[PDB]
Amino acid sequence: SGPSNTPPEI
Amino acid sequence: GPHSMRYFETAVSRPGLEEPRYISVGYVDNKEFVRFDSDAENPRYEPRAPWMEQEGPEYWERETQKAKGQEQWFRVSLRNLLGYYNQSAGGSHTLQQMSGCDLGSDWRLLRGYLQFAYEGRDYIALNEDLKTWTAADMAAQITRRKWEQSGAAEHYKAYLEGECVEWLHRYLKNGLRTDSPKAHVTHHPRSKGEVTLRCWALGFYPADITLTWQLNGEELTQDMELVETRPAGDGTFQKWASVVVPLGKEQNYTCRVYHEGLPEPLTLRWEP
Amino acid sequence: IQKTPQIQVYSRHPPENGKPNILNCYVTQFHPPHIEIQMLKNGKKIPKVEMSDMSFSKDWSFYILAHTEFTPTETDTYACRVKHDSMAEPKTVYWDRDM
Ligand SMILES: [Cl-]
Ligand SMILES: [Cl-]
Ligand SMILES: [Cl-]
Ligand SMILES: [Cl-]
Ligand SMILES: [Cl-]
Ligand SMILES: [Cl-]
Ligand SMILES: [Cl-]
Repeated sequence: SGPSNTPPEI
Repeated sequence: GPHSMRYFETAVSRPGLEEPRYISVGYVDNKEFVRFDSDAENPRYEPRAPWMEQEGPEYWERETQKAKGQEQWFRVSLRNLLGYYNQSAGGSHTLQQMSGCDLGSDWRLLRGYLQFAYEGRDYIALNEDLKTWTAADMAAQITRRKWEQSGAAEHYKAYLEGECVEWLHRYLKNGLRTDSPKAHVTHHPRSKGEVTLRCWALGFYPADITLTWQLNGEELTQDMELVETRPAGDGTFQKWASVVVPLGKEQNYTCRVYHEGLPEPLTLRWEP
Repeated sequence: IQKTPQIQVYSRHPPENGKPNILNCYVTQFHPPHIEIQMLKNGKKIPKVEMSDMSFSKDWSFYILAHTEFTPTETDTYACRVKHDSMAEPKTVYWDRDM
């Protein structure tokens, strides 16, 4: 189960 | 054993008003088990191992939803990175991510990973503490400031310690299994009274393997030629190692193959 | 920074003249991921060469496996031509059954 990157983006 | 999961994510911008291509590949113990690719006709996560064919469509749908999330996060990131590096439009750029967890045989987290790269080079990475960031670059400092302000690390830590671990565990119950190398040594002329001996290992899984040459006991780390382990194309792997020896002296040289599928390391020599 | 492809050409099974087999062209350590890979039989492009999906390694570099069905003979010579932006001219690596 993969990650869901939070904001903020890069 | 030292079980692992990884997700390897890539977005690649292309010239000419196109959206960035986004690809995510999931690995369990270095075997690819899922894949999502925005270029496909219906972008969705797909099983890439047969032991995944037992999940219901809610799994695929959930994961596919996350992927659309990542796509967008990557797309905006890519745009920001253009500006951070003062780069022109109509170029081609890559943002990559690696995420995942290492587990013990007690099912306990060992290490969590989260690393980004821009153009194939380290950009930023969550340290082993799972609280602080290492920025590679000038640009990445700005990203590091954002993520310190926001507490981003907390989010990634919870994922790496929770979901990543729990799901790795489930995927493994869903699936240990190895193929031992078949080894042989081949003999190859050179000139100047010398001969190449080439110890081959074939048909082995997993891909981790060590090949040594001995001159009557002593290991030849130095004079030995290797090749990078390579896929046979059928799920298994190949490797060889070779030494140049004097002609007639062949029987003095012993190849050893070490692989976790083997009850003992294999030991072998040139057999005419 | 560009990174230059490393290439191995080799068969799936120990080659035996006249017996069908698979010839691999395993291309690694490259960046950017755009790449063109051809496999040639006696200097002429083999049609309909399979290409694995592309992946990348722990060091960020990309890799890919090309393959085709083939039946090695005594004299048929096989190669793998790689065009990539890290290199001025395309790299051709010839199959050596001993390697
Ligand atoms: Cl589910
Ligand atoms: Cl989402
Ligand atoms: Cl553009
Ligand atoms: Cl679960
Ligand atoms: Cl096949
Ligand atoms: Cl042929
Ligand atoms: Cl040419």
